[PDB]
Amino acid sequence: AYTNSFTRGVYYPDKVFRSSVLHS
Amino acid sequence: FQPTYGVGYQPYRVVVLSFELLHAPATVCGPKKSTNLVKNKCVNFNFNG
Ligand SMILES: *[C@@H]1O[C@H](CO)[C@@H](O)[C@H](O)[C@H]1NC(C)=O
Repeated sequence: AYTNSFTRGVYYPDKVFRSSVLHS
Repeated sequence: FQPTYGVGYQPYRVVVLSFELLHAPATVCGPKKSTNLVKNKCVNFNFNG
């Protein structure tokens, strides 16, 4: 069987702190 | 491996030091004599290289 994942499975891509930024 | 082989056929030991030289916390480190810390002044610094 199946279901919708929504937004799930994002992770911190590198061990660097960043704040107030839209990193890509 | 025969001791009488030509040099290109003799055994060589090989070691390959692979570095995770990343933004992660350090645990293998150069033999540098660390200093006391200074703040609010303009200073040179070296944190983990
Ligand atoms: C994906 O989810 C929908 C809704 O539950 C379903 O119709 C479909 O069969 C599911 N599987 C695949 C492989 O699309």
